[PDB]
Amino acid sequence: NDKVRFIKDELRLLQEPGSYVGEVIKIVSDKKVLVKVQPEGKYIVDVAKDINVKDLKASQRVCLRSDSYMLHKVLENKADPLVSLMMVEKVPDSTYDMVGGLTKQIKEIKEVIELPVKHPELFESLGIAQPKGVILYGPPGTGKTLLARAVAHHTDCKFIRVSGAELVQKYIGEGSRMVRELFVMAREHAPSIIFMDEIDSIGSTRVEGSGGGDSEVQRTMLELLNQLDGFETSKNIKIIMATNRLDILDPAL
Amino acid sequence: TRCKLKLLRMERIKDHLLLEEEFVSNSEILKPFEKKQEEEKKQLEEIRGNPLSIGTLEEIIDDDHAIVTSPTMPDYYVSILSFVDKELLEPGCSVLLHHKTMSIVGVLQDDADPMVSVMKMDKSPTESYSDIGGLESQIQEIKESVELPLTHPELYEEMGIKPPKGVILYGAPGTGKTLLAKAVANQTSATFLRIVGSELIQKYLGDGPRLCRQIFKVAGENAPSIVFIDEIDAIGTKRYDSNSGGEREIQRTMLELLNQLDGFDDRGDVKVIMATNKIETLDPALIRPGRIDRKILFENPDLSTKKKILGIHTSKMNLSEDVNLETLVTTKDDLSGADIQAMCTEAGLLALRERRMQVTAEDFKQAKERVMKNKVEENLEGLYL
Amino acid sequence: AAPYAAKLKQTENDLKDIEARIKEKAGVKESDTGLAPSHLWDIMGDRQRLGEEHPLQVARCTKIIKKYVINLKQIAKFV
Amino acid sequence: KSKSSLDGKFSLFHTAVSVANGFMHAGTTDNSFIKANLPWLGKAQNWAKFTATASLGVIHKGNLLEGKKVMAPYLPGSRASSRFIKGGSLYGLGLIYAGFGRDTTDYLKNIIVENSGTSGDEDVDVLLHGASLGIGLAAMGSANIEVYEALKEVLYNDSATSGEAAALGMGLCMLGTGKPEAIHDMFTYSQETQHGNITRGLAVGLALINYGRQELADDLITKMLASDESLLRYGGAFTIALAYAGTGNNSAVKRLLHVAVSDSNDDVRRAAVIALGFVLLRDYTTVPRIVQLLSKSHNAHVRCGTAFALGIACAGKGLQSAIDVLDPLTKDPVDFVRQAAMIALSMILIQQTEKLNPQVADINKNFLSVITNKHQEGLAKFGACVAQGIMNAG
Amino acid sequence: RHLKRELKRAQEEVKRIQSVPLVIGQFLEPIDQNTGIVSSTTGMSYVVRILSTLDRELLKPSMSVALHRHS
Amino acid sequence: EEASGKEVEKVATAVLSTTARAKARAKKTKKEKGEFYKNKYSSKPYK
Amino acid sequence: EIKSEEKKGKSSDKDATTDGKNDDEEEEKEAGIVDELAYAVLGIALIALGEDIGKEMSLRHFGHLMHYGNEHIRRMVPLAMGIVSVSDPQMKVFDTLTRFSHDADLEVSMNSIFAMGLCGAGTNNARLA
Amino acid sequence: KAAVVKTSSRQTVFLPMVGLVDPDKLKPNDLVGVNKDSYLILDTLPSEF
Ligand SMILES: Nc1ncnc2c1ncn2[C@@H]1O[C@H](COP(=O)(O)OP(=O)(O)NP(=O)(O)O)[C@@H](O)[C@H]1O
Ligand SMILES: Nc1ncnc2c1ncn2[C@@H]1O[C@H](COP(=O)(O)OP(=O)(O)NP(=O)(O)O)[C@@H](O)[C@H]1O
Ligand SMILES: [Mg+2]
Ligand SMILES: [Mg+2]
Repeated sequence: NDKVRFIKDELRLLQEPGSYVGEVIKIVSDKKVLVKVQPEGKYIVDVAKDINVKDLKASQRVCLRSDSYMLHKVLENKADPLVSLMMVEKVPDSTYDMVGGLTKQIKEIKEVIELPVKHPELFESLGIAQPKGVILYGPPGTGKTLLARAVAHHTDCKFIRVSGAELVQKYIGEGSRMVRELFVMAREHAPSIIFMDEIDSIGSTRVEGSGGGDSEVQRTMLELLNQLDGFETSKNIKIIMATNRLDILDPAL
Repeated sequence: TRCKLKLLRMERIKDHLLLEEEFVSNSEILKPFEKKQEEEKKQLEEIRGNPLSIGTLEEIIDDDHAIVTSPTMPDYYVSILSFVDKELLEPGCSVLLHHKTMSIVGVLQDDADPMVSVMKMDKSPTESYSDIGGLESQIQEIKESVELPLTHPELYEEMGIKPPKGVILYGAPGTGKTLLAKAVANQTSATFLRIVGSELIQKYLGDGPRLCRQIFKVAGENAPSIVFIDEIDAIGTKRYDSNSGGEREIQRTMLELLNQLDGFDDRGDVKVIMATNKIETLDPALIRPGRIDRKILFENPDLSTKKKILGIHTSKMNLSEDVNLETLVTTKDDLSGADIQAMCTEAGLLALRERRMQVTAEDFKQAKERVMKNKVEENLEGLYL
Repeated sequence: AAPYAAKLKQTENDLKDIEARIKEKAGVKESDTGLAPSHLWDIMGDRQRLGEEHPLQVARCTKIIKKYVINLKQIAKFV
Repeated sequence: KSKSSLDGKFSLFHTAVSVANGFMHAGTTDNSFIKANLPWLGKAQNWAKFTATASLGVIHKGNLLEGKKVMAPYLPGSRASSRFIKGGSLYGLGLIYAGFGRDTTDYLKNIIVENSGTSGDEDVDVLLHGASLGIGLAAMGSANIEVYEALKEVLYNDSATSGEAAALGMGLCMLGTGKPEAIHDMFTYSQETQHGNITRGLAVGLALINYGRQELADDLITKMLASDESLLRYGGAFTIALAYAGTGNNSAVKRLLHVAVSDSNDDVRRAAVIALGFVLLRDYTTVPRIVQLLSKSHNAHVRCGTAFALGIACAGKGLQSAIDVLDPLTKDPVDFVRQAAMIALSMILIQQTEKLNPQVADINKNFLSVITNKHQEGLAKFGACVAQGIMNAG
Repeated sequence: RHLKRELKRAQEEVKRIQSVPLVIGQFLEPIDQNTGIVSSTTGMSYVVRILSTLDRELLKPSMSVALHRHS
Repeated sequence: EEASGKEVEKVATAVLSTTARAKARAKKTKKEKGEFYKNKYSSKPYK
Repeated sequence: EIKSEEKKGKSSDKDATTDGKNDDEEEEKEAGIVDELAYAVLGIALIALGEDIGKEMSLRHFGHLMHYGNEHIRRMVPLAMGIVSVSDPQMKVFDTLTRFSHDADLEVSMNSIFAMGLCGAGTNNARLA
Repeated sequence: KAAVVKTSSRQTVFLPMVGLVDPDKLKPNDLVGVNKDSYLILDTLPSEF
């Protein structure tokens, strides 16, 4: 008796066409919220009756109906490409003794990475403040990659490989500004090690040139690390870069 | 000390009282709507209803019609229907449309956008003046051009010469250019708008000039004013894709800024400060030379400059007071204040390796040698013949 | 000293409360224009609303042919 | 409550207040309600105004002598302002005079013969609808053949809405006689009529006339269930209930459950549950255990008739088991299933003291909150006003 | 026995919806085990019901997916 | 009381409860500072 | 004549609200200057919700809050205030406000001339205004 | 006989060649009118370059 109800009930749910997904930008004084419907433009559209405007906050991703666009339920988990990337990459199982030798580098790297996350206060007291990041370079085949992943196990953070330009992403909007948007997403999804691999061998002509919109998008990201200082003060976002050579890298770094 | 306490006691009788007053006053006996509201309300709903499509207002034609663009691609010759008067509207504003029939049912949005958020800064900057140590003379050049005419145009009138307008800050990383601009503005206590250039350029078509025009409008209203456009050098002659494009949208945004610079209204009472590497990164076009007037070439710190800048840094490193301020200056090689930042960081870096429990006189001295060594190593010996 | 030291801690909880209560002030009330002598406008507005002569799309002639070829801004062509 | 919350211009609301209140003041004359709710009263229109005059007769039940006197200005002759007044007074008279005196039946009998022509005039259709319910009530259990003949002439005229009233009116007058000639004519006519209201009326009348008719209704039940019309099957179901009343019969009960499972249409499934409550009226012990299954039914209609059947069975002394089945039903989303649970609940605990039973307390306070919500549909509040009205009526 | 026939018929109904015509989309990430978010071929982000007894082990890794067109 | 009588009663308390605390507190402080469900029917006779 | 009694009752009440703050911040401690400035703005809003009529009387005394108390800051905060009080009824708020605004002129008062003339140009709502 | 139109509605439609409109008159990259509901080649249009 109970089983047949469930089968029927599912069918009745599916009927509803569309159904969408926005993000509350702000709350307004007539008891409506300005939603950015994520593929579409902006719309100003009321809250559901059930939830009051006090419950909602700035930048809350929400679900939406499609027959009136009135809000449905708040999303339990933020919709962002970054989340999916973590899933795939998986929790680091690599450890220091996977790679033997190169002993100097192994000891050293614990100091640079492990401590600003775990004890930001201790790393500051003995030393001063915190890094702006770490750039890894050396012979390919050193297993620099294997070192970054090994530390990441012991640190116990979300090791999200973002390899390459995010012009590859084209899921919603242009991929250009998704580069820039990385800061925002890393903050929400902390603790995070952003492992920015990108050799910057997309053209030597624009490494040495003034030309290059790839260079511009790259640049706007670097500035966010020092304007917003979200990552610096409460360190839990390490900005780990890796390039094959120190000398083919963009000179704003 | 004592005075702080006073302020806390006053707050704990102020906020508690306030909360209770609100409840009684707004509603209960008095009533929150008191009849008049109820009337406006019934009318408003009719004219409205959800959803409501936010809009962008292109031009007003006095005849109760307007030309609007919505999210959707075609434009609309729409009627204004009641609410906001034509006067109280500003073209270039984001406006409220009723979705079924697109008519201007009001305004409340007022360029609801992150750009507006970043640009506005009504208070004066965090930097107070010549806290910064050295390049005194340099900073007392930027004050002659900017500050001095806003505080007193009298002197300029009496000479028979237009006040200078504009300065262009140019040169080199490490001299804390950006900082000097904030410093001069604070003294003036000019409403000091600030914006990043990267925001004004984007892939999407025609949004760029809207934003750019707006900067100029906001500034003129709130004159006396300073507009600090940071990372104008960003835009340059970067051209997304060298097959084609970057010669359409980018070009259009540059144009707008300049067309409003002198403007249809006289904004000589809007100074501009452009922080940039060089004007040769940009396609040169900065219009009216005497309208950007004096240009400021940053020299790097010299010997006397870096004493003062040093003094701040060494106070952070624990017990480095032991090593006389002067003799620290002497023993190292002449370097820029930036390289002091590198050196100060080197002291703490060495203290971390050592597990030096408290920073010492021995650390600060060791720090000099490793920092100086880094810079020489990095240099390439091509051999002076 | 100590009786007013612990007020610092207390005040901040109270400031928080004022911030959430902002939204409470603003209510469900209109903050939009539509009152005064423009409340006379809304009775008339209602009648004009039912009238259909607006919105109309903006198009433009690209060829006069002895009809007209319009080109719409969504890039649709019509005679 | 009625004036403050429930709006009088809206017709569905006004019916709910009129019915709840009619009962509140029933069994003694009261004009208190007219006076209190006077502005409210002027708002009325259409069928809200018919119910407004008929409300008066529910109130004025008993005090037989002064029953006619109060209704005096509203009768035809003395009223021709409004046809809803003219018609709803005759229904109204018949309420007071339900099962009482036959001096009243006589008067109404005259009015029927006058209008048994064209009911095509607009006033006449309304008038004659009330007259027809009216005279049936007045003549209850008389077995006056004169009445029965009069309401045949309305049927054959094929009056739009009065055809239904007439058909019902026959079965109320000739209550429990199982006169075969009456049975034959009704059953046959119901096929011819294509309009559903007239058809429903005759289906249900066939059941009424076979009250306590026992195993001599068996001829009828086979035809009605086998009839291909859903309408006759719906009335078929209540033939069994009324004949086989009181003593459970095992035959009767198997038949009812079998029909409910097998017969797909949704009104018809509803008719069997309500119907079971009659057969097992004095043996209502095992009844919740049966209808336990029937609550869970997807069908909204089956859940409704489930709520009512329980109502009907234990309408006397309160039984705690029924209250449990009825709690989920109140919170079931379908609106009318809500309305069913509320009505059903107050019947079970009729006039039990609140102090004596804590449950009585919680249940009233739920009806009042519903009306306070505007979020709860028109129907749901319709249910709530009426139901409270039962709890503390007269 | 009566409820067995309903059950059986109830599954048949769902098969029509499951059947062609269909449209391809790409399952993104979950928001919840039994409700997820997808992107269509048409760039539209739809929050959609995960019908009962379907793939889960692999569904959550960004993977290509079908969507009933009208639902 | 039914729904009508309740609505007045409830709003009526709420005004007074807020209004007392909004004034009483500030004045006062500175004034100074300066079952048998089963139980059938008792077997006792009653008239 | 009967009317006068009510009207008075109100108008003084409005004024006295602002006066007690003024007497505190100016006579007593400099700490309270900041606490009454912070309290004042939220107190206009309360009165605006409670009465349309109450708002107008309080607005005038509000610009006088500045001059009588002698706030720390004669630069930023008056200018900000005055922009809001163009929209509102009364412009006698401006006359009291200005005596505080004097400062070192042609900074504050460079803004002042620029604001007033623009808004008069803007909407000639009255010659009186 | 058959026609591939690429519409100005940004769609691509394979339509039965209307027999009234001659196979001769038609050619590749003729500009043509097309009925707005049901897509059929309604008429021919002076070409624009
Ligand atoms: N220390 C090591 N011991 C054993 N095998 C190693 C070691 N380092 C690297 N390898 C192997 O060599 C392969 C190539 O090295 P890779 O992992 O690409 O290194 P990398 O130095 O991070 N490179 P790149 O980022 O391209 O400059 C690995 O996939 C391992 O199989
Ligand atoms: N007179 C000065 N004012 C400010 N900072 C100075 C001064 N002289 C030297 N400095 C040093 O420069 C540091 C800050 O410079 P910085 O912010 O890196 O540069 P910029 O010239 O604005 N360049 P960019 O990195 O291209 O934005 C200070 O922390 C000092 O160590
Ligand atoms: Mg690698
Ligand atoms: Mg800088």
